[PDB]
Amino acid sequence: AAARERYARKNEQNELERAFNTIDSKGDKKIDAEELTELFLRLGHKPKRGEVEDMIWEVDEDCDGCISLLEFQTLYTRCRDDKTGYEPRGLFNVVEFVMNDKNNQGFITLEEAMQIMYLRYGRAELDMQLEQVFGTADLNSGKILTLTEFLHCLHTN
Amino acid sequence: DVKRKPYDLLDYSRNAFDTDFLEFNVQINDLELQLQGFVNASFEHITSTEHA
Repeated sequence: AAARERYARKNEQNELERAFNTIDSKGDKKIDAEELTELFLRLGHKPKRGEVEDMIWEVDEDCDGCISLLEFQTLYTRCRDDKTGYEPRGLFNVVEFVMNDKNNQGFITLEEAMQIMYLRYGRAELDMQLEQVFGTADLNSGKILTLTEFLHCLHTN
Repeated sequence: DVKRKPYDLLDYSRNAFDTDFLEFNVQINDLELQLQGFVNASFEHITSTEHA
């Protein structure tokens, strides 16, 4: 039943290390939205014009001030622990894409990992999110992933 | 259970075994951690240095 999280997390720590390294523009423990924007330039896309505060309105309220690695490792817990009760999913999903991005462009056919540790279920869990044809699914980027997850968070609301 | 499934393994004409294999991969690691506990668990009291 709950065997899924273990061998996810134990290997996940090491990629979390250089994920937080290569994400950070200055390579430090502090995290700001300037680091976010310069990382979005490293992805080469154009972030939307409310992305500076898109992780702070309903979700980043209990704490205060500028965030850092303390806040980062706090909010990195905030994903696997929570339940079908609707979660603060603000800044994580780009990082999830980034560590799942091991071709510097996006990825193919690896989201079923992110649903199998989510749940053992048929293709329904996939079909609500995308329509991965098993032969060739699609080529992905941060835009598609973030828009689909945000739309599904809004849809389940 | 893996070696009783109807599809031919060499054929990519099914492409549904990619969930069977990724279910197999979790109880293999479960088997791993069980054996790790086995080593940790049969040495709690040993009669001799030499036998153990």
